[PDB]
Amino acid sequence: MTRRIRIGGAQMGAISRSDSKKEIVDRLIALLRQASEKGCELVVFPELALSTFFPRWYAERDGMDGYFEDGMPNAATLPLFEEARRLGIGFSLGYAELVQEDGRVRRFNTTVLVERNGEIVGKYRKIHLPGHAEYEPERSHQHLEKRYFEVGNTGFQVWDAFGGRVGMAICNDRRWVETYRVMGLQDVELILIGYNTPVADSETLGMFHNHLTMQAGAYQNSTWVVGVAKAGVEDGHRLMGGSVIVAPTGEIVAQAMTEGDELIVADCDLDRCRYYKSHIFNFAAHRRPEFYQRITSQTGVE
Amino acid sequence: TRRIRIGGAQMGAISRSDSKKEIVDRLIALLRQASEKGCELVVFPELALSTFFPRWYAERDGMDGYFEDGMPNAATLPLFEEARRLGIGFSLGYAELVQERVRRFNTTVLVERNGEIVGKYRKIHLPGHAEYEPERSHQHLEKRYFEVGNTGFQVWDAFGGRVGMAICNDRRWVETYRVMGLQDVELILIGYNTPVADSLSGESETLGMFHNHLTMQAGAYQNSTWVVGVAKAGVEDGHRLMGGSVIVAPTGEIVAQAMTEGDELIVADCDLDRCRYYKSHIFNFAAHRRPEFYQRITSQTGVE
Repeated sequence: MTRRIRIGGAQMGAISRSDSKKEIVDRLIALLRQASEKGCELVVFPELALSTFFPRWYAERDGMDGYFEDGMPNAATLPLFEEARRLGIGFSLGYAELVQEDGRVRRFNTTVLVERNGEIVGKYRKIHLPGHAEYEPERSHQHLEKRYFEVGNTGFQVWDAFGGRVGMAICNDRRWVETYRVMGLQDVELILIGYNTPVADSETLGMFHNHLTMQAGAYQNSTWVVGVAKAGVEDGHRLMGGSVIVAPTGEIVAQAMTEGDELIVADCDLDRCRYYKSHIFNFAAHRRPEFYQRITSQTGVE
Repeated sequence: TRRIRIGGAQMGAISRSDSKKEIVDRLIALLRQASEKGCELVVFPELALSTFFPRWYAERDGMDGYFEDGMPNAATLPLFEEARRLGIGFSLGYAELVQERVRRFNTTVLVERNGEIVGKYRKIHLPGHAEYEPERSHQHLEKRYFEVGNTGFQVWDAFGGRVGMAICNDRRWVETYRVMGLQDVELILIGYNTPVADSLSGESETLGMFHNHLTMQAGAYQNSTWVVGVAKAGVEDGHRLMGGSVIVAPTGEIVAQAMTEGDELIVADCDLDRCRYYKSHIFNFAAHRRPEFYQRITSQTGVE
């Protein structure tokens, strides 16, 4: 390996409504410390890793602000940032962002990327909000992400970090090909994706579709993909596991074995992204955007 | 209601010394196997009327002997007539020579069960290189003998549903499936010729079959469409072509797969209405897509 970075996928178990924030942060620090002991330079945390998956509960549009983060970091999450800064490990962390922008209060489903020196690299805000906005009793479970979050205003950004090109996406972003391709057009080499995927109380098909989208996005953009889950049963609601680290070949090189707090580790050579980028997936030599206009013109079918 | 029995007519190797009649006879034999199996649509490989000549270096017009002047012509008319007599439609890949000067395309034609042509697709993503490169174990000069197609990824009303076509290397690009998925495609027909050996090193690519199926299964699932991938396989004059022809359900599941590298027919009953189920439940384009963040896909060609 010529540009190797040891990545830890920090899958989390269930977070309940009755769990305090300190109990949640301590679980993150414990996963952070295990990655340190095994030599990881980057640990990937799930989507909304600082609270239970509250979009499953119905309340006022402002009634979930208790699960949001007033600042990043704040008094509750500072012990995680300082422990990571002491050990020299960067991390990506999903959380519910409460922010004051252009006059009003704004809410985003957000992931922050932090460098080994403790400096915040960048911030991705979720673009594809799934579920619904109003109460729908016809559903077996509510998924009210469109009620508590706004569409992010960052776009699929790619930063110079960890010696390469690092991008971020959140949850159901990973089943849209535009997610990987937009960052692939920014020469991305590592895509970090935390997720919370609800699952019925057979089940291989859901896991098959989960890995299929990430393995294809990795290969077809010749980039590493890290998908870190928040799994388990949260107050009767089951969340999908199967956290993986995917090579730019589409191969799974690390996979979670449990549905609780679990670290997966892989040595990831960023230079392995280079081969397909010069030949089979040489974008500048092969792509013909004059035939792709429907992708950026319309939303539905015609 | 909208069930269509599809036959995947994987072909064996075609040598430089094979005559066009011998090739047409093999296509007709596969066409008759599908008739006896009850197939209503048969998918043929890419460039199914000649050896895979992009591996050989000649002049830019030196491969015209492998091209088709008219579709059909005198040599290919027996295939169209047998298909029309059997009441079977088909998609056929060939090298197209057309006057507009002379233009050369990598093309697939779709023919309906009554023998009437519904449309043509011309290959958009041309792989390889345009000049001879001696450091390669084998050449792949598609950029030299073909120009970029001028049809786009069309989707037609045919065979009781929405049918689109792509060719070979197209199946590795997500834009191929998504452009047709945004046209409510339900069945994508893809013929391909994929060398087993890497062009630069000559070593066998161990993930070749994995990448072959991964891209088509992902395209099928992420666009809720059936995908049919049909290979020309075998050893063509010492050059091994990949097999693994497959019919894929809109779930991304493989429902039929070829087992050999020769002439082989795979058959599967494909209910196009399954696409409606997976388009309304999951993957609702009108409800989730945010094109204001996808502009790089059409605003630039390569990486920034």
